[PDB]
Amino acid sequence: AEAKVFERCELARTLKRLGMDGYRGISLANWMCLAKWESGYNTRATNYNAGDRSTDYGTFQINSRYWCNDGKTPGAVNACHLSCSALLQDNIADAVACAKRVVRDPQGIRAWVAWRNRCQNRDVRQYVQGCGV
Ligand code: NA
Ligand code: NA
Ligand code: NA
Repeated sequence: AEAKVFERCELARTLKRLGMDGYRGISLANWMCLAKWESGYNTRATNYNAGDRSTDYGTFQINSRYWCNDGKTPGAVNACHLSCSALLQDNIADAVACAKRVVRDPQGIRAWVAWRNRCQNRDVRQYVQGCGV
């Protein structure tokens, strides 16, 4: 869909408001670094994985095969109990709640490869600097 992209500090603030800072021991800077490499802060971001017909959705690019139902991913399991479309709305409440569910599993935030490659073990302070959070 046409993009609906937050501004770095507005998302930082919203995520903070929604209880993301420190959630599961994950700092806001880390959630910001994730959203950045994942969707570029684009809440409408979708990405089709031709390998298993799955698609990644919204800000956190959550996968339809395990987390949200998109009604088009064969053999999917809906762990968040949400429609993937719910993860593509300007209001990121449902999205944040699913992201929380995702990092509650054993691998936490390491479930996202991009986070592992871009954010993990690296200085991420740049992501929240200036935001007043
Ligand atoms: Na602005
Ligand atoms: Na502006
Ligand atoms: Na605001």
